[PDB]
Amino acid sequence: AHIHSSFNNIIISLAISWSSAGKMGFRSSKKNTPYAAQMAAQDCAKVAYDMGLRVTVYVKGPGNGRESAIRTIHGAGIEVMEIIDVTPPHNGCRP
Amino acid sequence: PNGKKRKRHKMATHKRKKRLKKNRHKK
RNA sequence: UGCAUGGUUGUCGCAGCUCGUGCCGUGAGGUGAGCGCCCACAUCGGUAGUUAC
RNA sequence: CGGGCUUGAGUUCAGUGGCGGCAGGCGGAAUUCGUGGUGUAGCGGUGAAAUGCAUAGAUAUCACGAGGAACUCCGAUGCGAAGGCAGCUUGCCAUACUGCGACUGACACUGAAGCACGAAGGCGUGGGUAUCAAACAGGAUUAGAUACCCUGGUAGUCCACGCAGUAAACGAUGAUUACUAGGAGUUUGCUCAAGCUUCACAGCGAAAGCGUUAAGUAAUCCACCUGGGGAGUACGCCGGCAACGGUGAAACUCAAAGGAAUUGACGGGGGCCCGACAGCGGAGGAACAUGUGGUUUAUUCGAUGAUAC
Ligand SMILES: [K+]
Ligand SMILES: [K+]
Repeated sequence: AHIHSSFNNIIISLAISWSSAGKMGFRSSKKNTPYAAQMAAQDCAKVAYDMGLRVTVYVKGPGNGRESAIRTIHGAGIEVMEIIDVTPPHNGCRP
Repeated sequence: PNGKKRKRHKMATHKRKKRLKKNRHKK
């Protein structure tokens, strides 16, 4: 269960299935909102629970809705076994 | 530290640096 | 001739307007007393009675 | 001129250092590309969008292979003549501070010419080339946008050697020596001495302010200034592949140009408070009444953003 977030969008991939705020319907000034992340999490969890697999979290980016997505994924079907942060730059490339 | 003192010096540097570019590649 | 005036008027639209001491500054400057009600409408209680009741 | 002295200066020894210089090795995170698993309706970006990538198979995600650049936390302090110096380790250098009962005996300071070093950007030859990114291209906003915002993108940014010699190269404060009050911290060597920064006596200053790291008191040498433009321009000369650097006028023109502080006014600078920002009925459309403006003929005169009509 990998949640890739940013300042503009939040997407979720389980592996098998994936979801995103843009796929759910939110376009601008709403993809980085608690509602859209939970909606995308529910959209992915509808197939996650109906898959025979019941997981660890790999949240990567900083954004508003990671908690909502994790809570929705735990509530629907399987439960979040462990939320291990994988947020990753020891003075690397110039931005 | 009035500020207008440096504006005249900045402005004449612009005229000097622009005047040389008009004939740089112009043989 | 209201761009010569008096007296009146409208706006600013208003909460801060003055009188003295000391002290600070080379200077331009800073910082104890005077001032911010009335009229009408409601209830009740004493006197008046016509061209009023 | 001829001798002496050790306090200045230097040499030796011991202790204590250090993002000081040069050179050789070693590293993990992130990130780029190529090749393969999973998987499919979008991703990205913005104030909102679009240009862009993507079902002849994206974003995401798991691997293998090939590379380039920068060194998170420590981390604010320390070093260097300055410019500057920060992953780990080693080698070779330089240098500083403190002391000795070791040495020599004024061997010192400064320094026009000259020489050396000297950020970034730039130039030449050979490598390399991931990110970012002048110029350039497209998309937006605007009356226009040759900009600010977004997407691409070549020099350059990296390495070696050689040019170039500039900066708000600033503490806008040259070097050396001696002396003169207190508070608050900090580092190292041990209450003491070096260094490191802000309040602050005397004094200085036009004031802001400086004040043992002076802009205080004094002495030595060097650099520079003599109102503002013209102008760091023109000519000549020297240097450089070029870019350009150095030296550096006059004619003419003006009565100013400036510094520090004070009171207002203003701010698409902030703060603190107190009232304009849910309902109802009109005007703006029609016909008349009325008052003005305009034109006409004599259409008396005045009132003309809010505050005339
Ligand atoms: K002071
Ligand atoms: K060249």
